[PDB]
Amino acid sequence: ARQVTIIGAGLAGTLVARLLARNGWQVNLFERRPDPRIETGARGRSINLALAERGAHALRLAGLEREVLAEAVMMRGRMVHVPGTPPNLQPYGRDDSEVIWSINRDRLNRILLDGAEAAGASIHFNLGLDSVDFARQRLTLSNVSGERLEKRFHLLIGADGCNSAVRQAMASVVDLGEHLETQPHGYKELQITPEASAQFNLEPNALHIWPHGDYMCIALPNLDRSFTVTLFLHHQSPAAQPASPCFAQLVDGHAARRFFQRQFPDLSPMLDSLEQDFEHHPTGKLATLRLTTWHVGGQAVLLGDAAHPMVPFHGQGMNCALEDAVALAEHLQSAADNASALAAFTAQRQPDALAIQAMALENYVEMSSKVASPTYLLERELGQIMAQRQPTRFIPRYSMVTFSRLPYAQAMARGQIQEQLLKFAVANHSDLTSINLDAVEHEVTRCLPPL
Ligand SMILES: Cc1cc2nc3c(=O)[nH]c(=O)nc-3n(C[C@H](O)[C@H](O)[C@H](O)COP(=O)(O)OP(=O)(O)OC[C@H]3O[C@@H](n4cnc5c(N)ncnc54)[C@H](O)[C@@H]3O)c2cc1C
Ligand SMILES: Nc1ccccc1C(=O)C[C@H](N)C(=O)O
Repeated sequence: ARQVTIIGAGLAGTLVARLLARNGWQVNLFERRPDPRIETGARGRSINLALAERGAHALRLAGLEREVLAEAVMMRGRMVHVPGTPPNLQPYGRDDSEVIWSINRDRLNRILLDGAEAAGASIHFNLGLDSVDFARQRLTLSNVSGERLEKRFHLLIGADGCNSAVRQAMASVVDLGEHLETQPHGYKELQITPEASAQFNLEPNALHIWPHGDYMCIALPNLDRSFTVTLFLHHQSPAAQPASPCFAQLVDGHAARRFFQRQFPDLSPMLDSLEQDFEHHPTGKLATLRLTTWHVGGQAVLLGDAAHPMVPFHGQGMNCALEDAVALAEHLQSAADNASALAAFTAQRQPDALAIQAMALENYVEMSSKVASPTYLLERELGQIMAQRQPTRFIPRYSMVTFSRLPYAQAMARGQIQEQLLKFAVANHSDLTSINLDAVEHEVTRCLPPL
């Protein structure tokens, strides 16, 4: 009676499992990793994520928001660390009282798994999808230890991440028209201990950034006052500058230390285990991957990172994946057949995914310049003034993405109109006093309707 098989008990897969099982679907969820709810003496290396209104609202629909927020650290603003000034807290939003939540990935995953099982989903861990035969609707799963399993499916949901095996298998039965846009930046995950964070008075209730042009660090807080730090830096040196910093040069921990002490002097002292973490934590790859479609008939569909890998510079990948899960469950529950459901899900979500993929790419330059043209600065100055005058019409794209549930595609479209307005108003002006705010405001209401 309405059967579904989900590959990937990650963020999207576990949430859609709950929503469907809730609705009376027979749900089986297969996961390559062990069950994180089985307590061990290990301590999780806390990947932590920014949870925004979008993501929170998706959890709210599933009745899990309260539980997740109880284990999330409130970030009331962005702490920018740049040389020559003390830490600069930029309160989020307008009233200076919007927030973003920092949630440990594993804690969130545990809560979602309990939610799925509570709803009736059956979860099987330590089983990795190897292949799919779409003519027989058969799956082949394996473990590096315990071995081989063949299973039929009725409907298959690929929630199996940026390297989706389901996506790989689908490419045969439909042209996905995939295009990968590789990212010159890699990333490295590092840690600040509770001890060091207190010693240097690092603010727990904020998102911290250390901008440095073509490379940067960010840090998100944990409940225990530790911070998870991410370094974004080129894999290799580029043609135009063959000796600029990159991972290729940082051949060991001592090299990494030299790099931090020079380029991030206030951060380095806080990274006690920099050498170890650097050598034992693998260097991550970033990329944007776009598909023309996310489903094969009514047989299988992709969502979350499986459907739309994006660069992490907007902190929205998880948020988008949770939104996807809600949308997929809604379509599966209102459709003439599964094929129509999957096509309608794709038509709804694919434009939104394209929009956040593009917006995330652009968000990099915003975070990490702190070298900005006076034109860019004047544009920002003007945009804040416009938001003040017309709070209902002019909403900074970042706020639309982060603090509202307006569809990504709409946020991009309005952001584009706002961008045009500002640039034409600011062009060939040295400063703000030459700008006629009245003329500019007139254009905001002309070109920008209320939501
Ligand atoms: C450095 C970095 C920082 C980020 N920061 C943020 C942020 O601040 N905010 C935000 O919203 N997003 C952030 N993201 C992105 C976010 O992590 C993802 O978009 C999100 O995890 C996608 O969720 P998902 O369910 O689609 O995929 P995943 O969470 O990756 O889950 C897929 C699940 O796939 C299982 N799986 C994989 N292959 C198989 C297989 N073959 N067989 C069975 N199971 C398999 C995976 O093991 C896992 O259990 C960040 C990403 C990176 C890299
Ligand atoms: N939270 C993150 C995690 C990892 C990488 C980037 C971010 C961000 O950039 C989010 C922030 N809202 C920003 O765009 O300025």
